[PDB]
Amino acid sequence: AIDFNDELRNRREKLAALRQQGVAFPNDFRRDHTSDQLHEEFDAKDNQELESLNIEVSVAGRMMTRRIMGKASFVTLQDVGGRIQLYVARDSLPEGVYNDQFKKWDLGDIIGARGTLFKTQTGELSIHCTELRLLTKALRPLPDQEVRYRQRYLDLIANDKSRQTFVVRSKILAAIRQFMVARGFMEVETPMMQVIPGGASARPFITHHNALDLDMYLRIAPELYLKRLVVGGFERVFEINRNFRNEGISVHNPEFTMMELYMAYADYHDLIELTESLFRTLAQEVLGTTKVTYGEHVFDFGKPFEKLTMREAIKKYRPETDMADLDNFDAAKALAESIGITVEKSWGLGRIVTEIFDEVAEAHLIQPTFITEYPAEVSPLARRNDVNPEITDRFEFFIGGREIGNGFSELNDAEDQAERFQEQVNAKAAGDDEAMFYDEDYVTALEYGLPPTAGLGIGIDRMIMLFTNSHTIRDVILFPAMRP
Amino acid sequence: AIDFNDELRNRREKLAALRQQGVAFPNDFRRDHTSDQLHEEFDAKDNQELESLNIEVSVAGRMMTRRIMGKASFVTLQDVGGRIQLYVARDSLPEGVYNDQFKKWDLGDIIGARGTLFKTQTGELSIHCTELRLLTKALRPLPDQEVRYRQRYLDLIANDKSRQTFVVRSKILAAIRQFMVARGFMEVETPMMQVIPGGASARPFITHHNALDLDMYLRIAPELYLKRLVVGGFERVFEINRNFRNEGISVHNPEFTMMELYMAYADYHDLIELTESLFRTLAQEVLGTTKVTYGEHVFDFGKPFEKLTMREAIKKYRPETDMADLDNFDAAKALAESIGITVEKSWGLGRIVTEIFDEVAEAHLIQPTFITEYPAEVSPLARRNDVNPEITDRFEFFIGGREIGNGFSELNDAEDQAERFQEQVNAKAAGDDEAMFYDEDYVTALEYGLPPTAGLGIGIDRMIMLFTNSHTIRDVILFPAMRP
Ligand SMILES: N[C@@H](CCCC[NH3+])C(=O)O
Ligand SMILES: N[C@@H](CCCC[NH3+])C(=O)O
Repeated sequence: AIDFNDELRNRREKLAALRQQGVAFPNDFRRDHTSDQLHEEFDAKDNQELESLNIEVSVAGRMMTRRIMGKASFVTLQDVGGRIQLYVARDSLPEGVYNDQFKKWDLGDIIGARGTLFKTQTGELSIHCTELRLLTKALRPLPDQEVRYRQRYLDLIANDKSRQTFVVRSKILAAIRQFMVARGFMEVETPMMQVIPGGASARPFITHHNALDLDMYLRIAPELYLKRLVVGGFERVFEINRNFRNEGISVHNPEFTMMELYMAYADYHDLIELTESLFRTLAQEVLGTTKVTYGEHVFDFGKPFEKLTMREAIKKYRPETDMADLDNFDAAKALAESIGITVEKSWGLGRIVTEIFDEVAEAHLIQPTFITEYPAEVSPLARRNDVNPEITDRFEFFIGGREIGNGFSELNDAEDQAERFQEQVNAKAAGDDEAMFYDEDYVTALEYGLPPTAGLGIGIDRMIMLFTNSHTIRDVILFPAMRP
Repeated sequence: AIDFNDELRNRREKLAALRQQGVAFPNDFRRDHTSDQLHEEFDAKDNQELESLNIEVSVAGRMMTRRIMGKASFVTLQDVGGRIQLYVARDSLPEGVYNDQFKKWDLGDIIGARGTLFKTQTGELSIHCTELRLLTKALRPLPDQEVRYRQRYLDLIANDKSRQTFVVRSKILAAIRQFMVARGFMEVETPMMQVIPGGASARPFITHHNALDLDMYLRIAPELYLKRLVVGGFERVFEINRNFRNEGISVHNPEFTMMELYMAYADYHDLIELTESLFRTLAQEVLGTTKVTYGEHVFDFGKPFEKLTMREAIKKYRPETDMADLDNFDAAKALAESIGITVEKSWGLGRIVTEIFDEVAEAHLIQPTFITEYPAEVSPLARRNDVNPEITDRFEFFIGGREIGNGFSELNDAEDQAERFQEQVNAKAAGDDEAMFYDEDYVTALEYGLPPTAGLGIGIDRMIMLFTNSHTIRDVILFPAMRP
């Protein structure tokens, strides 16, 4: 209780002493090795080898543990690559350093060490220090469960598993890029600020551009811009970046990372194949196996995902459903309301059926699953099905009961797109706050001619969860949006 | 004039006919080669070789030119990789296709072709088509100078040089990532929406989070978050993404791409070296040479950048300056005002001197140049110089008379950081609308201990300009913010 306030006072006082001696915060020590490198190269060597090799190295990091035993001490130093042992002895260091400096430092302090590699009696790799310095005085001791999110730096210092999660996120993004580029896709950057938001249905964030006296929107999706690029001739493009949806912070984050990709002369079937390869590749290359453990489940990304139509999923998860009800507006509305769905005045049959699917099946799609036949009403940007114009060549895919991706054969029929935008404008007029805005320039782009194309959006944060056994999106986002 | 309205009517009518025949917009044709691949592999082969090799391929793209000559025609097809010639003959295609379909198509139409490779009498690589299809009817004919920005898709269809510019941008970003990762840097993602904006000085964009009834800011820089990651132990991190500054759209874009990188146990000198290697590497790997032509200049990224202190730059570009004036507030204010700078009440000597440097020297820094010794007043996040506390270990670097990067040894002195934040709060109270907000959590992070570190921000859009001979930032941003 009070012992903490003493740690603080003690560290301040030690800092005051440093200031009196000269420059309290230097920037001069240079390391030439991180712990992981030392382990990779030297863990397999016994003390006899290291003795003859006589390898001197320099490391730096946070002093995590210290056991002072008179004339000698043992320190665990934690850097970007993990931890390495330091053997700190009075007579190995320059005169006075051990007793007048080292012993006065505190756990949490950033230190630098140079010395010779060897192995302890316990067989651990260690550095027999010949030089040791205090680089940064830590004014605070080493560290609900919200603290992890409000002070992620404390989470990263303390928890090896949190660190590994974020290192894996970076490995996954790099591997996605490598996967995409190998398939001839080119990464592009489209606006975050848009005059007309689109490419999805969501309440947007609005901001005022002080200069051009205009109201701008943070993007809910880059879709309409990416398809303009395909019209332009960039027939294989992808973008990995944020979308912003003014929903709630219900562990949901207002901003999240999405990858969208478009490939001309392909349909949704090609996206299905690409999705399966991507997951199999990521699992194999990043995790070492195609069988991934997530909670109480195992996902085999080496086997094809399940494929069901939206109606098959509804029937499978609410077997008592009279499927004929989904063909009649009144019946579908009644069914929807009976399962707790508030049916808005603007909704049509296709929207109601989709909402029923969400309520009924989504949570149960645990194993990787593609759900096809999304109604036209809820897919204003998707190609109509040749046989039944009321459904589109669109799928969403789910893993662990969450939506991971959304893909479709793109609507390249400009006149149809205009009509569908108009319907969305009518829906907003009828109360649909999330309906799409009419985008004339986008229609114009389609009039110049969009090649037949397939596009896919994949929630990167959700994907990261599945590969790191995280069960809240907040565990894979470095700095989650936190309530004040 | 009226001939355009006829093109439109004609294309609509042809589309109407397509609709009557069946599905006007199919998604079925699959290609197996792009033009660039065909050229790479087959340009060096003469007609004798191609005749015996008898290689059949499938391509698809926009019909750019067509010369109909009775029973045979020549078409230029433009895809993602460039252009390839098609030889379209009545008797080579299935019955009726040539006369009843092909001849009725229009330039701009997206078409698919399968056929055998050969070389024309002119020595050009061409495809003797055996199958040809209309994939997408173009309802509009092929395309101030603002149109390029308002309809970038038209710019990309029409101008090979615009395309190449954006292909190079993507190559540069990929090469930057490859350069960074090779040096042990890990790419991370920090928030675009922040409760407290910081890491730079600029008027921000504000947006309301409908849910959490809170006002949020689009980030002006990710700096404060990235340094929290270094405290956390991610000692080599970088982020490449947008910043948003509510300035003007004076060809300046409200949102732009920046790379920020941080490396612990390094100072600004290491950033200088990294900057030089990065540019030399990018030029060599992407452009094929270290000597880069930009406008009327040539930049040799194979030779060290020039290095001048801020004062040396002022003296060099306004030689008549009595340098002693920069040591006296009144004198400096008078000097500043005499060159047209409006000196605000909140400004101190360091700010005035920096403003003088901007007015006097910035535009003249054509050859790659580092400018050191930035005053403390204008560098609230930078490490103080050991000898003179009123300047910081900070530099900015310029090329082509524009600021390309900003880097410094990081301030890891928590108590100093708090004081400097307080000064920034005072500056805002005194009228500085762009002054930094006090960030308590950031100070707390520094109290846990930030290793000595060097950080650098590089304007990616400006960098792209220098490598593509573009002279407005709008030429390297796919969809520039355009006035309504
Ligand atoms: N824009 C979609 C992803 C791409 C769908 C195919 N065009 C979304 O935000 O869900
Ligand atoms: N945050 C700086 C770049 C990094 C400077 C070094 N910490 C900027 O926006 O200019």
